[PDB]
Amino acid sequence: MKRTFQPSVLKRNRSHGFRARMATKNGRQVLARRRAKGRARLTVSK
Amino acid sequence: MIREERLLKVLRAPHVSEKASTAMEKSNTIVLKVAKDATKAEIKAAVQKLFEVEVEVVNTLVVKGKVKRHGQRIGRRSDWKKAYVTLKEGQNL
Amino acid sequence: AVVKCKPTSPGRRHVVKVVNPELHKGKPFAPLLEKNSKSGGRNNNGRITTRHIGGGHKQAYRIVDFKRNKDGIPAVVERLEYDPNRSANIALVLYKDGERRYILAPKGLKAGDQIQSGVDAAIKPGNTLPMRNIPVGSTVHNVEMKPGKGGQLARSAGTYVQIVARDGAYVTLRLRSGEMRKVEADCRATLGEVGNAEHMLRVLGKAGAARWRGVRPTVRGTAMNPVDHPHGGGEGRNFGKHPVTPWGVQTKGKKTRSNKRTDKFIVRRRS
RNA sequence: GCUCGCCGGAAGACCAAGGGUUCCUGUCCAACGUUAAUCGGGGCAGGGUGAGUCGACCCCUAAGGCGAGGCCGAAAGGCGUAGUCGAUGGGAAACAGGUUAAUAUUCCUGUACUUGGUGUUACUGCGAAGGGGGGACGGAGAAGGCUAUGUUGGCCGGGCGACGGUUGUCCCGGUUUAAGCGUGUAGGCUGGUUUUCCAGGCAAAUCCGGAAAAUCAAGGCUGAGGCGUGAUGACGAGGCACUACGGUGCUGAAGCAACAAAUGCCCUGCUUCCAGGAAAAGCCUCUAAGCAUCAGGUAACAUCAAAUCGUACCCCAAACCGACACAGGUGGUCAGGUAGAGAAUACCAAGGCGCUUGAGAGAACUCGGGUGAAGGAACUAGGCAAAAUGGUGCCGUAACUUCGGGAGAAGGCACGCUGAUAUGUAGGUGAGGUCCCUCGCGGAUGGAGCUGAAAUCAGUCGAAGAUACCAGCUGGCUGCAACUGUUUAUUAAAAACACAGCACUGUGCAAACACGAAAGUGGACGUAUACGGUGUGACGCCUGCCCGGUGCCGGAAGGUUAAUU
RNA sequence: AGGACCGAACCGACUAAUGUUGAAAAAUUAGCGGAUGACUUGUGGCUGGGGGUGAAAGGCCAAUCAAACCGGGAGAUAGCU
Ligand SMILES: [Mg+2]
Ligand SMILES: [Mg+2]
Ligand SMILES: [Mg+2]
Ligand SMILES: [Mg+2]
Ligand SMILES: [Mg+2]
Ligand SMILES: [Mg+2]
Ligand SMILES: [Mg+2]
Ligand SMILES: [Mg+2]
Ligand SMILES: [Mg+2]
Ligand SMILES: [Mg+2]
Ligand SMILES: [Mg+2]
Ligand SMILES: [Mg+2]
Ligand SMILES: [Mg+2]
Ligand SMILES: [Mg+2]
Ligand SMILES: [Mg+2]
Ligand SMILES: [Mg+2]
Ligand SMILES: [Mg+2]
Ligand SMILES: [Mg+2]
Ligand SMILES: [Mg+2]
Ligand SMILES: [Mg+2]
Ligand SMILES: [Mg+2]
Ligand SMILES: [Mg+2]
Ligand SMILES: [Mg+2]
Ligand SMILES: [Mg+2]
Ligand SMILES: [Mg+2]
Ligand SMILES: [Mg+2]
Ligand SMILES: [Mg+2]
Ligand SMILES: [Mg+2]
Ligand SMILES: [Mg+2]
Ligand SMILES: [Mg+2]
Ligand SMILES: [Mg+2]
Ligand SMILES: [Mg+2]
Ligand SMILES: [Mg+2]
Ligand SMILES: [Mg+2]
Ligand SMILES: [Mg+2]
Ligand SMILES: [Mg+2]
Ligand SMILES: [Mg+2]
Ligand SMILES: [Mg+2]
Ligand SMILES: [Mg+2]
Ligand SMILES: [Mg+2]
Ligand SMILES: [Mg+2]
Ligand SMILES: [Mg+2]
Ligand SMILES: [Mg+2]
Ligand SMILES: [Mg+2]
Ligand SMILES: [Mg+2]
Ligand SMILES: [Mg+2]
Ligand SMILES: [Mg+2]
Ligand SMILES: [Mg+2]
Ligand SMILES: [Mg+2]
Ligand SMILES: [Mg+2]
Ligand SMILES: [Mg+2]
Ligand SMILES: [Mg+2]
Ligand SMILES: [Mg+2]
Repeated sequence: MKRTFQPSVLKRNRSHGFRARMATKNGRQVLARRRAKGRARLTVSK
Repeated sequence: MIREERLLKVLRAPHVSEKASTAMEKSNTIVLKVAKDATKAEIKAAVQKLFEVEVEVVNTLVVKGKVKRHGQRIGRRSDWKKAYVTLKEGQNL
Repeated sequence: AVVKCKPTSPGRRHVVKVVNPELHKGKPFAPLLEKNSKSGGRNNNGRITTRHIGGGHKQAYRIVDFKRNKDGIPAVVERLEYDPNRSANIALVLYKDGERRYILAPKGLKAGDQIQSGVDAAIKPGNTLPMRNIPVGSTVHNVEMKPGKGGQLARSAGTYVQIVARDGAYVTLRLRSGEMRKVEADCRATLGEVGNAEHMLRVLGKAGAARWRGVRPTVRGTAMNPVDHPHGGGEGRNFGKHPVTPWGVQTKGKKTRSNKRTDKFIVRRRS
C-alpha cells in the first residue's frame, strides 16, 4: 500500500520551512509561540 | 594577490594515512588539512610560499564529520577540508 | 462537406463530420500566434466558477483582426485556415504594403479574392464599411457596438445581422436571436455572412469527442443528495419541486436581465 | 573447497528521489539479530568521497508565487502593473585503457574539446532596453538505409580423453579497441543570383515582408552509417617466475569475413488525420541614439583562467514509505542463448542467491496438491469449486441485423522424425570479373559465397507428434442498461453515475451566471451555429387529454397598501 | 481508421480459498477486466472546513469526515450512570 508520508525535501521546505513561516503574520506567530515554549528545533529546516 | 596573513592561516596540518603515503610515493602528491573556506588558489599560493615548492594543481574535497556516541550522549565531529596537492615532479618536499 | 462515418465500431456509428478540403494543411502563420493556457474554469481565487470545463487539446491563440481599420489598402486572400479557438474559419490576407493579417472568413470567400475596408470600399462580401455607408437591408457580420472598438456581434459560424432601418445617428439591426437593437451608424460592419455554415450539422458521436473539446461531464441535480443540490434526495426517483439552479434560482422561464444602462438601445426583445 | 538447488525483462547491473556513514580495515560478542554466533547493516577505533568537460550553482523561461508605485478593504489584509522568482522544459565542452581494502568520464597514461580574459599583428563601420530570423514543438502509420547485438565460417592457442568410439565434417577458449579529426554517403528540404522600387515590421534599416525586371539553371542547408586516422599504441588466450599462497611480477599468438538483426539511430524526417499540437534566452542578422583616423568588430598567434558545492554506500530495498532485518508500495535506463509471435513461458549465460531456528517422527485434524472403480449435478440457495476447452494452416458456418456485425458462430481435417523433388528449392543477400562516366562512399552487368521458408511424394517410431510450460467451454430462451467508460480507498461495480443525441429555458456582451464586504477574476481574448441552468438519455416508431391547484410569464383599469408629508 | 479485437508490461479489483492476537490496521494464491485512450505515470503548482473537490457513493480532503486537525472559551452542560 502507498502510505501517506511520501518524502520530498523541496516540498517540505516550501511548505513548512523558515522562509515560509516568515512570509505571513500567522507564520511569524507560529515562530513566536515556538520560541516562547523554548523549542530547540524551531522549524523543519534544521 | 593573497596577503601573507591569509596564507599563514589556510594550511592546518598534513594528513597522515596509507593513501596519503601512497600518493606521495607514487604520484608526488601532498595531502593536507586546510581551512574550510580555503579555495584552490589560496592553497596553491600558500604551498608555494610556505613550503617553497612549485605546485602543479590542487584537488579538494570536504569530509563530513562522523556522528558518534560518547556514552549515551549523541555528538558530532566537525567537517573539514582535504587537499591533494600535486607537486611539479621535481620538488621533493 | 458533411460526411457520415461508417459503423465499424460503436463509437463511430453516429459520428458526422464536416470536412473542408480547401482549409490549409500546413502550419499556421507564426508571427500571429500566441499561447493561451487553460483555466479549468477556475478564477484567480482558484475556485471553480464555471462548471464542466477542463482538459481538451492544447491550442494556440490566433490574433484575428476584428477592427479592420487598415483603410484604403486592398488585400488578397492567401488561404483559409482552421482556427481551434472559434467555430468560424479564418483567412490569411496580404495587403499590398506587405503586411499579413487574419480575418473571419465570410461565406464564399476563397483564395485570390480582393478585400478592403474604408468608406470607399465596394459593396461586396468581405469588405468593411461604416454602417452609414451600407445600404439598408444588407446582410453584414462582425458588427461593432461602439465605433473603433472592433466587431462583437455575429461572429460565430453561419451568423449574420440584417440592417433593418437607418434614422440619423443610429441604425436598427436584427440580431440572430431576433432582437432588434440600435447601434451608432459609425460602427463598422463587414458585408456578407460568416462562413462555415455547416458547423451545426456535425455530430460528435461519443463522449470522448466532447472531452476533446474541454467539456467535463454534467451531473444532474436529481442524482445528488439534498446537501449538494436543491433537487437532491429521495427514495428512488423523486422530484416534487420546481426546477432551480444549484444556487436556488428558478430555471425554467424566470428572466435574469437587469441592465438599465442599455435598455434604451433594445427596440424589441427576442421573444 | 567440492557437489546440489533457486532467480535470470530479475532475486542481475545502473540513474533519480529518499536515507546519511549503513562503505573499507582492525578488533569485541554484554545488549541488538525472533535460535547459536567465532558472523553482522550490532559495539569500539582508524580510514575512505579528488572534476574547466558529470550534476548543482549559472543564463532562460512554464504553471504558479511574490510584487515598488497602484486599485480596493473596519484593522489584519485582497488583487495586481513595472519587475522579480519558479523546472518537471531550452542553453558551451572527454573519451579509451590502468589503478585502491574502500573513489574515479574526478587520480595516472594516451589522445581531445569548449568558453572567456589579456597582449601582438593584419584588415575593418561598430553600436540596443528596439526590428526580423531562429530556437519552436500533435496523434497515428509506413517503409527504406543502418548500427548495437548475435550466429556461423576462417584464423590463433590448447587437447586426443576415468566406460564402447573419438587425428576429425572432432573438443575447448580467444578473435576487442573509444571520443576526436578527415571524408559529406543512403536519404530529407529548398530554385539560385543581380538590379530597381514600396501606405508594412511604434523610429531607422543594407535585415524581413511585398512588387517588377534580367539571367542562370544548378546552388545551398541538413544527414545516420561506412571508410581513413586515432592505433607500430592499448587490450589480449595462455605461458613463465614470487606467493608472505590473498594475489603480485614478466611475456604475449590471432585479432578476419559472411549472414541475421532491433522497440535503438537517420527521423525535430516522410505520409496522413483532426481534437489543430509551450515560452523565453543562448544564436544569426538589421539598424537608432552615440562614437567617430578612438572605441569597437573579424581573423591568426601567444598566454592566462574555468571558482564554489555534490561525489562513500543502499537504491523493487535488511539502508527509502509501511512502529519490525515486515510476503505490501516505489519513477527512469540496460536487455545474451536455445525454443517461441513475443519484454509471455520453459531451461540457461553474465551476475546473484538458498529467504537467521534446527533435529526427528510419519496419528486425528487443518492447509496446498496428484490419482480414482461404476454413476455423472443425483450436490447446492446457485454447477460455488473443480474438471473440461485451449495453437497454427485450410474447409465450413444459422436466426437476426443499425449491413459493420453475429463469427474464432457451430463443426471438421492436417501436424513428430528421415529421404527425395532440390548433394539447399522459391526467395533474400551479394564478392570477383567486365563495361561506362560529370571519377566517386559512382552507374550497369555479373553471379562465387552465405542464408533460406513453405509444400508435395515416399518411408518410419510410439498408446499418444499443437506431446512439456503456454493456451477460448459451447449452444438456446428471456429481464435491465444502447455501447467504451465511472463509482461507495477498507463488506455493495450494479439495473446506479456519465455519455453522444433530444427538449425547455435564461443570456445582446461591462452577457446571464459563479468566487469575492470591494477592487477584480472566471465565462472568454468567446459573441446566439455562443455560453449557463434544468430534465431526458444511441437508434427505430412515437410522445395523447387537463392551466382547476402550485410555480413561472405577461397586463395594469380598479381595490388594498411602506417610508415620507 | 477505430473511446476496434486477442494478449504481457502497466492500471484495476469480479469469484473462491487462506489469513482474521495476520507475513499485511485490506494482503497472498489461482483465475478475472481495461490495455492508443473519457488511458496511465513522474516532477512542480492551485483550490481550506459550512469551505474545497466530486462521471454523485454523502464519496474524498494525511489509517480521522452527515462537517478535518491543533489550540483556546473550558472545570461547557449532564433532572443520567
Ligand atoms: Mg586534475
Ligand atoms: Mg569537487
Ligand atoms: Mg454546463
Ligand atoms: Mg448534457
Ligand atoms: Mg444517490
Ligand atoms: Mg436544500
Ligand atoms: Mg418511488
Ligand atoms: Mg408524487
Ligand atoms: Mg554507526
Ligand atoms: Mg560491511
Ligand atoms: Mg556467547
Ligand atoms: Mg542471540
Ligand atoms: Mg558495523
Ligand atoms: Mg508570471
Ligand atoms: Mg499579488
Ligand atoms: Mg504597496
Ligand atoms: Mg530568472
Ligand atoms: Mg531541469
Ligand atoms: Mg564502489
Ligand atoms: Mg554489425
Ligand atoms: Mg558511486
Ligand atoms: Mg529475515
Ligand atoms: Mg521487504
Ligand atoms: Mg507503479
Ligand atoms: Mg519470465
Ligand atoms: Mg502428511
Ligand atoms: Mg487435502
Ligand atoms: Mg485432479
Ligand atoms: Mg500412478
Ligand atoms: Mg471417478
Ligand atoms: Mg471412469
Ligand atoms: Mg455422461
Ligand atoms: Mg437438484
Ligand atoms: Mg437435495
Ligand atoms: Mg467457476
Ligand atoms: Mg482448472
Ligand atoms: Mg421476469
Ligand atoms: Mg451499461
Ligand atoms: Mg468497498
Ligand atoms: Mg469580465
Ligand atoms: Mg435517467
Ligand atoms: Mg405528455
Ligand atoms: Mg480497445
Ligand atoms: Mg477505484
Ligand atoms: Mg467489491
Ligand atoms: Mg491476482
Ligand atoms: Mg473487450
Ligand atoms: Mg485485452
Ligand atoms: Mg443514501
Ligand atoms: Mg482517510
Ligand atoms: Mg456542526
Ligand atoms: Mg464559559
Ligand atoms: Mg467536564
